Amino acid sequence: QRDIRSAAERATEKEKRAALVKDHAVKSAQVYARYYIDLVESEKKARENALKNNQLYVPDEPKVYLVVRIRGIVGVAPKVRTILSLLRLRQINNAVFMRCNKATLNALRIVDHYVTYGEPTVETIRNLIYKRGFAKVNGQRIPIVDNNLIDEQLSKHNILCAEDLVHEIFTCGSSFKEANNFLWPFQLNSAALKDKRNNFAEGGDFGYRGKYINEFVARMI
Amino acid sequence: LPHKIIIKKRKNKFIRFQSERFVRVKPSWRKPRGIDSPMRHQYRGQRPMVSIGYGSDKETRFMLPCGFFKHRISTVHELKTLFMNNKTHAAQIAHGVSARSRKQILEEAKKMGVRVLNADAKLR
Amino acid sequence: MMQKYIVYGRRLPSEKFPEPEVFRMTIYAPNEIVAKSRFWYHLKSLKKIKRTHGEILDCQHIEENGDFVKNFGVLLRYRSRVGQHNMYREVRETTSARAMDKVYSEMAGQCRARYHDIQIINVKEVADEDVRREKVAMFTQKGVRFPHPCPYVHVKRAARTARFQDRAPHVPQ
Amino acid sequence: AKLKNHTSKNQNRKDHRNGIKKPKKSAYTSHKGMCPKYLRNLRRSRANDPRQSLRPN
Amino acid sequence: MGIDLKTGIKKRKVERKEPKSPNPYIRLLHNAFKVVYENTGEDFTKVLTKRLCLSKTNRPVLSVSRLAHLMHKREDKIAVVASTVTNDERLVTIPRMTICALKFSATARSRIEKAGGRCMSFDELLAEKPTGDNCVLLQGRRSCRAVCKKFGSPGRPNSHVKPKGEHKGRRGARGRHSW
Amino acid sequence: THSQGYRCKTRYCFARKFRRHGMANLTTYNRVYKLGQYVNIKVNGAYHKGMPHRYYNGRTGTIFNIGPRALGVQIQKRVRGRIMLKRINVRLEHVHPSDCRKNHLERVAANDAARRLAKETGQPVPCLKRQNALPRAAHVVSIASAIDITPLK
RNA sequence: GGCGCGUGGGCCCCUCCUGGUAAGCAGGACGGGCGAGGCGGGACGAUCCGGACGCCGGGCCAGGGUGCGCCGCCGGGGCCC
Ligand SMILES: [Mg+2]
Ligand SMILES: [Mg+2]
Ligand SMILES: [Mg+2]
Ligand SMILES: [Mg+2]
Ligand SMILES: [Mg+2]
Ligand SMILES: [Mg+2]
Ligand SMILES: [Mg+2]
Ligand SMILES: [Mg+2]
Ligand code: NA
Repeated sequence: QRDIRSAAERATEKEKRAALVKDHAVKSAQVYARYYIDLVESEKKARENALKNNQLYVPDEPKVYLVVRIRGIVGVAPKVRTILSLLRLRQINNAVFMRCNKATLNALRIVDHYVTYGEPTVETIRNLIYKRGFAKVNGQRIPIVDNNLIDEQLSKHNILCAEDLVHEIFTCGSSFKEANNFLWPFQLNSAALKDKRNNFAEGGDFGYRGKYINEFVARMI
Repeated sequence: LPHKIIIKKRKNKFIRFQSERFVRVKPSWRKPRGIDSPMRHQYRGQRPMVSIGYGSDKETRFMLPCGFFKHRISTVHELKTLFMNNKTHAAQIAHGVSARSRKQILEEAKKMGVRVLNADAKLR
Repeated sequence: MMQKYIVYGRRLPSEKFPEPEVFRMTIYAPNEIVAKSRFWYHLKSLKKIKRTHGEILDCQHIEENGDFVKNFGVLLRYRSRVGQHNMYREVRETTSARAMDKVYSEMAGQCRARYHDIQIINVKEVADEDVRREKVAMFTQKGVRFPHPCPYVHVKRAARTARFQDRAPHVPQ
Repeated sequence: AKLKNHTSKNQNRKDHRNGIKKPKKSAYTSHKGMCPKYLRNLRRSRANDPRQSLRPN
Repeated sequence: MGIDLKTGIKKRKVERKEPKSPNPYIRLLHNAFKVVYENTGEDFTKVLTKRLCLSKTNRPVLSVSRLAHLMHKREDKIAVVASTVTNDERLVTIPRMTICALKFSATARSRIEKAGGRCMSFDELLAEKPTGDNCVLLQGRRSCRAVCKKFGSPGRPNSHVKPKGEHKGRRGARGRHSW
Repeated sequence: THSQGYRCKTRYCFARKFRRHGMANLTTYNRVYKLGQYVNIKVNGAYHKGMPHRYYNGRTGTIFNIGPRALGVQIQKRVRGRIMLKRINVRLEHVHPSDCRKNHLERVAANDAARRLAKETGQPVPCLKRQNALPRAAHVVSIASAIDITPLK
């Protein structure tokens, strides 16, 4: 890419863009804090109102999972190897985000005994991105330390700072694919297990954990 | 000139396998190549194997403990030419130069402010 | 360490069954993942509904009080190495969740049966006048007394830190 | 002295090593075994079409 | 350590990046055009540098008659060839044209000088039109070598190539049922 | 032994179906085929001329040749680590038209129709992309539940 | 696409088979391993359980264990030649 404008014009436009990004960041942070609080309160109110009327309130199903690889690379069957390659889980103790459909769920079930997964919270997502966040730019692994990089690479999808990225991941918005692939897979610290050989349901370790993924990973960030 | 601290990743030399049990086998390094060789497999008790990775930081590679770079000379002309960067390079007189030539070379070097590593040799 | 859960479940509505019947069960488990697993385990066998054809409407944790002591009767079936057997047991505890722990430990120690080898049929609270087992009965009476069953344990426990002592300690009783 | 007669143990792995090669994109349009009367008519119709005939002038 | 890198990934490829010839003229030209491309990103220059890196077997010669036939609708443009231009005696008369080549035969050079044409060097092309404005890039036929026509298996039913030596028998050389 | 005659191991795949013996219905002769059409291969064991090999039973291919009495069908066959294009001649009793594209054709027709409809009225165009089953949404259910218990052995 | 080397005695594990009373016997099949894979554990083993390797400092921890040899433990329930 070749730029025609002089150095001073670039400097001035860069400063203008930075100011715009800062303002957007402040506004979005306030808005999203309000949104999270409101979500929790509305769910509680729905539960109470339904309860008075001899009815059960069934909440929404999880839309995004957090899956982490817990088994190594020696002696792996071919189909499992392919599926794990397509999730970008090529090393032990790596982690990624994943949208939920029947297409993705069936593949996850096939690779079950190599991973553990569940539904994350906003706090987990924010900690992961702030402390272990790196960007894939032209095939390089670039650290994320400020909102300028996010704005430069993801502006065309209305993503201008860390708050928008967190919100897009949590809500599984219309730009989940680009935002998710913009992130390099997380390289976490070593994992504390109970028994790598068996499913979480029967006291083991692999498979579906639900909300306990949050503590399991909080130990690792 | 000031420089970084010199680190040597290994202090001892790499000795050839089994050279302590036979006089006919010299200690100079050779790569082990047997089908059953235990040093090729690198079992826990064997001696270390040569590899890239032991390499020195290239900022201080070839630097003598005094902090200079070595330059071997044998004539007074060789000294005068190619010693304008006297900051980092020191002179070493070759083995075969005689005592008269050594006297002349030392006088010239002292005039030019160039360091000589083997200045005391052949002085009895 | 068990909890007690109430789980609601239903088969997904179809075109010929717009509003399927709902089922409720009581489950004792160490967490809610295990609770839902056991719920589906029983629903598949008793009502021919698999996890894939149904949905779970609510898994609500319920905490008891735990002040006084009650007598619990537990009816169960377990599989051994030679088939299956029914069994009635009596336990004395402060909560029904604590009684299940005692029952599971006794089954593990005496019969060698693990969690997934046992099916709890019913758990009820029994009055002091209709106890069936002799140990619980002898502990339901009034003014019951006995000496300390293992006072050597206190002396043994203190010797781990004080290795060498100037006399052999006595065991007070 | 008898040796092995047969094994296919390693053959599927060797096949997938460089992928399974697809055929060329010209093998789908060859005239290798087409009906001659159809082929002759196709030749004459093209040659008499002014907009697609390669005859000079 | 401890990573899987051989599941959806292929082996690296090897391509030429330097001319490989001892001739200093070709090194100078390649470096100059690489600099020009670095500072402009133009496609003409990129293809030119790539062509200047090719080996001799991949740079067939071009005739004056072929050049004339290729400039029928573009007589005012400049023909650029990264090879030598030879003569064609079969052509009695040649038009007027501008050609830039690595080399010219003495006869081709003289024929072009007559008829009012102009023979240009890559140095002058760099001096005047570094980005190839009003220029056409041409090459010869890469499959014209006699070696190229003997690749394959002569004895198979579906090949259309001849054997390499001299053969005097009949077994397998007189139809599909000669074996 | 191990012999590999042309029709080895065909005891079940070439037999007629139960209560479906005898001559074929006449629809198998008066349906129309065109070049480039997808067809299925199913061997009929009552007709012994133009019969394909057992390998081609249950494969799909395209028509490359329309003949006076037989069709030419192209089929992809895997041989070791490679795919070969095989061209075979089949008589009409062993070939049926294939519905492997019907879903795509109907999708294209519906997409075009819906695109036309909303434009005339100006209504917004819906999403014309298939979706893999998404997770269920929030809702409220009523309780008239039946207590479920575990039976004795 | 061109040119070219080595190889053409294999063996073991999982699950599925055939001959044989059986065999650390002989013969086949999908996947993996040793061959050609260092390191920790299984007392001891080419293949088992983990983990697949440039030279170093720090942290976390898989598999397996925590009387003494020999780095590392306690608490609770039941049984007990
Ligand atoms: Mg295993
Ligand atoms: Mg050294
Ligand atoms: Mg053989
Ligand atoms: Mg041999
Ligand atoms: Mg054997
Ligand atoms: Mg060998
Ligand atoms: Mg290996
Ligand atoms: Mg110790
Ligand atoms: Na070992």
